[PDB]
Amino acid sequence: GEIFFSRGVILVEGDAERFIVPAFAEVLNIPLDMLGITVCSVGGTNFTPYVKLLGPEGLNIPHVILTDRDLVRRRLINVLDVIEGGVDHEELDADEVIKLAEQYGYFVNENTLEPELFAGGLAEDMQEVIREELPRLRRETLNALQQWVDDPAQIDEDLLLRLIERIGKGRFAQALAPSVSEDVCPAYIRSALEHIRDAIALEHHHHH
Ligand SMILES: [Mg+2]
Ligand SMILES: [Pt+2]
Repeated sequence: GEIFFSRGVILVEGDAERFIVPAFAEVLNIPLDMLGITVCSVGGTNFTPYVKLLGPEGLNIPHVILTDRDLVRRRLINVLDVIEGGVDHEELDADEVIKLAEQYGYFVNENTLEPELFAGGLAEDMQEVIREELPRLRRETLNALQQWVDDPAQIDEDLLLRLIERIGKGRFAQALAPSVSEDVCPAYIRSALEHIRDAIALEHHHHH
């Protein structure tokens, strides 16, 4: 509904990106709402129906994709067949499919979002959210958490994501969003934000 009213669309996998990506946009001084850009969670990893809607045979709306490497090869061939149809992409290896897809604003993260943020400078703020959302954690789990903060290179990823999923991925990301800053922005998110910003700004510039 908002898609039909938007100048651009940022496609993301789930609720964590749905709230974290606009928070990074604001500290990058890229004002998504003022620019008419909507963030849309596809609720999974199937981006193809949305690329069909926004591609040249659909509404022809500038859009970007943020997705996790984890089979990302097939996921990206599925959208490249739409946005670059009908060219064969079957003979490309994964890294070739990935570097082609960046041309269309589709960007892959080599990690998953929350562990990257924990290791990449948001360790202590994520601890405070977890302890506020889960205030009766057993002492063993508190000790492991303090230990990850003291050495974000040593983290139990399964347990971290277990705690975040227990809080709720969307709820957790909203509570974390006020802490994000420009210098801890993951590269794939900065790339996607700049790509969609550039496309919308180029539209305005072409009025002369
Ligand atoms: Mg992601
Ligand atoms: Pt609890």
